Parts: sequence; structure tokens; C-alpha cells
Amino acid sequence: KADIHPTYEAIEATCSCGNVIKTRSTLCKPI
Amino acid sequence: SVKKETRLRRARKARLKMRELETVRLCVYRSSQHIYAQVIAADGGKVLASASTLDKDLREGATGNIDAAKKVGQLVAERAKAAGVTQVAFDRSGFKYHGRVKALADAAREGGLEF
Amino acid sequence: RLKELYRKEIAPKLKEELQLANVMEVPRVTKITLNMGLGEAVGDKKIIENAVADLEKITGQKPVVTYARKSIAGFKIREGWPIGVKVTLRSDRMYEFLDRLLSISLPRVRDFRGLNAKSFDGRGNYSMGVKEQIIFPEIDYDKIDALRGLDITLTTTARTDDEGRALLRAFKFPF
Amino acid sequence: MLQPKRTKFRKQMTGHNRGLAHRGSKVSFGEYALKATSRGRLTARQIESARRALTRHVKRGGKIWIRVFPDKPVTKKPLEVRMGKGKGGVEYWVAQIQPGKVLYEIEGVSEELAREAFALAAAKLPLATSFVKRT
Amino acid sequence: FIVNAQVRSDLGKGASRRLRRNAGLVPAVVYGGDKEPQSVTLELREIAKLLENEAAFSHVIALNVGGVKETVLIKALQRHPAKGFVMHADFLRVVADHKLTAHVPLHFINEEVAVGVKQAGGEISHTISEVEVSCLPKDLPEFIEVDMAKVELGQIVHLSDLKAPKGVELVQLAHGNDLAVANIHASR
Amino acid sequence: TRNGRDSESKRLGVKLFGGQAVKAGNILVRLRGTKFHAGYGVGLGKDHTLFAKVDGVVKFETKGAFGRKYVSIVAA
RNA sequence: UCCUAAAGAGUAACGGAGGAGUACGAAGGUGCGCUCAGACCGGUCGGAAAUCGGUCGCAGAGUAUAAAGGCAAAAGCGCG
RNA sequence: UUGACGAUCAUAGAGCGUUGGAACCACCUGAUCCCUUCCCGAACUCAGAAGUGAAACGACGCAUCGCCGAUGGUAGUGUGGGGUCUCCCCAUGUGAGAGUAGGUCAUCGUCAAGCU
Repeated sequence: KADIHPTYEAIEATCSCGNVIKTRSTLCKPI
Repeated sequence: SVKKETRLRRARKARLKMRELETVRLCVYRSSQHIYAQVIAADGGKVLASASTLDKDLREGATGNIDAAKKVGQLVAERAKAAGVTQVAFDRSGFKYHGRVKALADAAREGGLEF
Repeated sequence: RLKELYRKEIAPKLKEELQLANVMEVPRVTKITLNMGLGEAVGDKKIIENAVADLEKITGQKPVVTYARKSIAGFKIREGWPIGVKVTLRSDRMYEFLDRLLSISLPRVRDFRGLNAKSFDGRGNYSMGVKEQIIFPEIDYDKIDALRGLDITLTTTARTDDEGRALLRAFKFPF
Repeated sequence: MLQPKRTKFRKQMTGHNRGLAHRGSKVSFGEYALKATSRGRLTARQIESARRALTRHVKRGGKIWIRVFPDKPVTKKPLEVRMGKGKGGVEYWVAQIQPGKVLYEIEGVSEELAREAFALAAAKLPLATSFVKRT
Repeated sequence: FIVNAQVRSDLGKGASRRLRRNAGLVPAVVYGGDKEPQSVTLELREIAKLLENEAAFSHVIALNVGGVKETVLIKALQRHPAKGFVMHADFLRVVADHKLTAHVPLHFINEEVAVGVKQAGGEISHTISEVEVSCLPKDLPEFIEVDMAKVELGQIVHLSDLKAPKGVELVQLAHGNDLAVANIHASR
Repeated sequence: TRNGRDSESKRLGVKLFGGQAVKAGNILVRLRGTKFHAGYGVGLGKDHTLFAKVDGVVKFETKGAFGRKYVSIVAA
């Protein structure tokens, strides 16, 4: 349908977008 | 399976009410490759006319389209008139009367066979 | 992303590993119904519209708020009141959601929060709840209210619970 | 005494007491038994007179089973009351015996100790009972 | 162990009760594996000697129907409930090969001195008897010896503990169960 | 405390037994909710009252799975 | 409505037990879809028991209203 | 070799075990286009195979559970007469239920389609 409202334009955004917003583009584990 | 017995659970209503009224039944069976159609006499155990894709003079390799099923309902409207059959009923057999099912049953009304 | 990581790398990797005989025994991940909300102080029903707009925004789909069948567990609902959420995620956008969790949701927890107190059920499914923040794919962390928590109930296509463990062990569940 | 805990109804018909006893006539637990050879009905205070007779003539051991259980309530109108105003209140409870039914069983004793112990319990019951063995 | 019979060509309720008061006979049948069922009269004075015998229930008896001889095992006794005496007998032909089923007495052979009895104030409560059999008709089990002289105040004894000799099965282990047999407990 | 009060006995039953001849309005069974189901040529009215539609002979046959009782009228 | 009531209907007692003196414009019509209670194991503040996932089910649920007789073309549940 | 529609409703069921493809069948790929979801291509539907018989489905085996079930006896009962008469017995017609010996891994029909 059309009732599902998308954030998928930004779920399909930049993945390795630095360690500045996501705080990690080097590791996944916090330690 | 899961799908198969539920459309058997859906089909037993209209098939059992066509039994009580003593009507010549036009049954149908859809598959993911191709499409069958039969005309069963008024006892549920005697087949009068029957037309399929799997006859050895129609298999084009592209059966199971909506354009393939229009020819199936074409050829079954005339073997029943060759068998002398009108005044029939249409059991959709649990299939939602929308696509390849509905397009076949329009070919029956064009053929002169009337519901 | 992880779908085609699964299809090309993991899908032959697990076949000899569990000494499987064909393609079709190799287990898949099917859906995420996930949860949300128990019914904390929903005699007055107006907190749902906050909790709807919570999970509506961080998933992409819409809640289907669940009513009560016959309630006794803490309360007498006079059943038929809004109590649940239940957002189901499926194939083309289930791998897309799964990459938020455990890749960039690990920094938003702090104190390892993977498989650290859980185990499976007998049929090969994994269920887990959260209360802390997860990663949001759009910036939505200061929404100031009473944060109700939720679960991440997952269903596989396994047979036993050992094959649930090797399922997405490449996705590195912390142990 | 012996009576049900909760009953689905309060009062009951009279009926009759017919037939022999084909189930209930075989000794199952004990090795000696006191089976009844005349039809009647036992009123649940006779059972405790007959039970407390057997349990003091043993004094040592043995195991006792009580095969029969009263479940049939029986009414009785009070005195100085004309007939036909309802139905009287339940005063006591009754079991219904018919020839062949086994009443008491005993095991773990001598036969000649037990034969002279069922003599004591038979003098409290209004039926003609007998002595039987386990086969 | 031997009986001798007759033919009984009179079937009903009326003719079957006149046998018991006039002549003193007892009806019976012989039904088996190979042949038809055949009815039979026996005396109430004879069966009385066999039913008084101990192991005669789990044992082969030779029957003389006419001058006809057959090895016959007995599996039924319909018995008059009020007075107590034998009514029709209902026994069985014995084929050399078809398995068989009967019931077997127990004895509890050594319980004079038991550790549960001599050391602690003891009791021995025989719950079961007449345990069945599933044998081959060539070699018969007359009885089964059980020995509860041995271990404990406070143990029950199952069917798994006692042993059926020379390769004889027990039906209760063929079903998914194991009945308790005897107990040792404290007296009141 | 006091209890008389019975009702007045509706006269239920089964008319028209195994070999009868019928008409078109005969009733054949009052009923109390489907002891007998509608067989071949019978009606099943409002309060589950069976009735005939064609003429012939009553059958009372047991058929099918669930073992239900089918009252059919045979043109014989 | 059940029992007395004797396997067709009927049938008494100041004989044993219970209920009514109404609701509904959808709780009606019709087409299209869909299955219960409970058991259990996993799961955030509930927690013996709410919602969710799962296996086992085989009517033990439900039926506007008493009990009896029924109900998979479901006579039960949802939508146009 | 299968597929549809029946006949008969367990001696036809459940459980266990084995086994079948490229014809059928099922899973499968993608939803652009029909069409659908009180959220979701799960279900419904459309265009379609590759791939696979794993699952499912059919066949083939096992009586382990279930289900059928004799013969004999026994209970009860119509009419006639009895007796020690709140219960039974005799003459005569009728005759279960439970249990026992044992049985059962169904039997057919109509077409399309595989020696056929």
C-alpha cells in the first residue's frame, strides 16, 4: 500500500559516514 | 499442505449447493504452469467434456498466461455444444474470480455456451 | 546489503559446516514481528498515539494496535482496549532493518547487550527485549516523554536451536 | 462419617435393589474378605461400628480396605406432621448391598486370627456375610 | 491333570440350566487356533479337584472329549457370584506354534528374614499377584519366585527387578509401563 | 423453595416412517435442531422442520463422514 | 426447559431442580474472507496470569438472554 | 508412471520407516504491470523460469496405539403358572453389554494422461 511512510531514503543513506555522527566507521563493537 | 486444503475448505460450499440443484457443473483447476477445465455431469462422477492445455496439439511452451487461458475456455465451449450441453454452473473451486480464472469464463460466454 | 552478503558468502559457508545435503535445508531468517508495549497505564488510552508515532518513525510501516482478548494479569481491562503495536517486517526491508541493529546499535548500548543473558526456544527462534536507545536512521532521540520499551522477537527457519546459533554468527552476536 | 464432599443435587429417589453382584464380588487387594450373601442397605454408622471392631482385634499390623461407600441420601419427615407438604430433610446416608458384594478386606495376618475378627464385624452388620479367600 | 468330557448338543438358557440341577454338569467350550469351536459338558465334581489345585491354572491339561484327546490350557472361569461355584469353563486348544497368553502365580519365597523386617520394624505388603505370561507352549512357567529378603525398609519393588526365566517376556513391559510389586514399610 | 411449574409438552416426534407415501407439504419430522438432516428431496424449514417437496417413499439413510442422518424421499 | 414419564404422542402430586412479563436499524440481508479454549518454552518496568513468537491442539471455547437439543455449506468471528 | 472429479466413511485412522522426479506437482525468482495487506507480495494475484524433491505430496513397508470382532455363557424381558411373595423360581418364545480366539497399513468408478 501507500500508508507506510518512508524514512528509507535515509535508511539507504551513507553507511560508512565517518565516526562523527555514527561515532564509528572503524569498528562495530563499542569495545 | 497449507494452501491446498484451505482452498478445498473454500470450495466445498458452492460445490455442494450445485449438487442439490442438479446442474451440469463446469469445474476448473489452476496450477503455476497451466490451467485445466472440465464439465462434470449431474452426479459428480461422470465427465462429459474436458479441455486442457496439456493436449498434445496445443502445448506452446508459454501456457499459464492470461492469453493462454483465453484459448482454453474457447475450446471447451464447443465440445459441450458438440455434446449438447447448455444451462451450466461455474464452480471457481476456491479461486478468487479475478485473473486467469475470470478470463477463461469470459471465453465460455463468447463461445455460445451460456450460464 | 546483508541480503547479498548472505546469498553469496554465508549461504555456501554454512552448507558444509552443518554438513547439509542441498540448498534448501540451509536456514533463513523470515520475519520480525518484534513487539511493542505491554499496557502500562493505558486505562486512559492517550499514550498510544505517542507510542504509535515512536515505532512508525523508526521502522517505516504503521502500527496495528492490538486489543485485549480476555485480561486478568494485572488488571481488568474490559477487553477491547488499545494495548499493543505489533509491527511485522519482511524480506526486502527486513535485511535493511537488521543492519541498524548490532552494527550501529552497539554504540548506543554501552554494556554489551547481545546474547549475554538470553537463550532460544526449542524450535529455533530468538527473542530479546530492549529498554535503552537503539540507533535511529533519522535523528529522533530527544522526543521528551516517558520512553516505553519494546522487544526484538525474531523468527528463523531452523529446526533445532544449535542451527539458530550458527545462523548469522557471521553477523557477530556478542556472546 | 463417610459421605461425599459436595453433591450435585440434594435429594434422590428411592428406586429398587435388584440383581446379583457380578462386579464387586472378586477379592482384589487383601487375601481374606467378608462378602455379603443377603441384600440390604447399610447406613454409614454401621460401617464405623464394624471398622472399629476389626482395628482393635488386630492391634499389631495388617492393612484394612473398605470397599463400599455410602452416597445415597435418605430423608425422614419430623414427628407430628401431616403428610404432603414437601419432602423431609436428609438425616443419613446409605450404601446398597446385593448378594456377592465384598465388604471388607484384610491381609498381613493369620487366617485364624482374621476368621475370628470378621466374626466381630459381622455381629454389627444387618446382613448374612461369609468368609472367602483370594484366588 | 486329566479331565474327560462329552458333546452337549443342546444350546440355550433352558437346556443350560437343566444341566446344572438335574445332572450336576457344567457346560464348556473348546476353541483353538486350527479348528472350529466345540461345546462340551463336564462335571462339577471333577473341575472341583482341578480348581482346588495350585498351579493348575498355568499348566497344560489333557482333555478327553469323546475318545478325542487334546492338550488344553484354561483361560476363563465364569463363576456364580452369590453362592460360589463353577459355571461354564471356556478353555483353549494348544498349538505347537502360536505364542500363547496365560496368568502365573507368584510366591514371594524368602521373606522370613528381611533387612527391612529384622533391623527396622518391618512389614511386607504384596500389592500384585497373578502376573501374566507370554511364552512358548513347549516349556511352561508354573510360577515365579520373588525374594524380598534383601534390601531395605522403604523400597518398593518393580516388575523390572524380578526376572522371567528361560526367555519369557512380560506384557506389562511390552506396554510402556512398569508396575510396582511389593513394598516394605513401617507399621502403625 | 416451592417448585411446581412445568410446561405444556409441544408434541414433538417423527411422523411418516420407513415405507410411507407422501405428498408435497407433509412434515415427516418436527424436530429440535437437526437430529435428522435434509436429504435428497426434503426441505428443512425455519425451526428445522423437515418437509417434502416431491412425491414418493421416505428412506431414513445414514451417509457420509460425520455419520449424519439423511432423510431422503425416493421416487419409488 | 429438564426429571418423574414405562426406547412413538400423551400423562398426576402443597413431587424434585431452574428461568421469562425483554433486547437489536445491526445483534437483520448478501457477497467475500477466517478459526477455539487451554498446555506448555522464549521474551522490556505486568508477571500465578495483559501484549508478541512459537510448537502441541483435534470444540474440552463460542451462541444477546435459563436449561435442553444442536452447529465445517460452520448456525461461531471479521470487512464491503 | 500422474493429475482432476467422485463412490464408501476408521478392517479406510495415527505413529514409525523407506522412497519418487525433470512428464506432472510443489517449493522457487521478481512485483514493473492486474491486484492485495485495519502493518507486511505471509495469504491473495500477475509475469516467469533457472534451482530443488529438502520441506510438502504420493507410493511402498511395520499391528507398536487405535478400530472392527467371533462361539459359548450370562443379565434382562413377552405370554402361561408358581413359591418361603420389599425378591426370585418353572414351562415356552427371545437374547445383549462387557470380555476371549482373532482381525485390519482399505476397496472401487469417470476422464485427461505413463507399458498402457
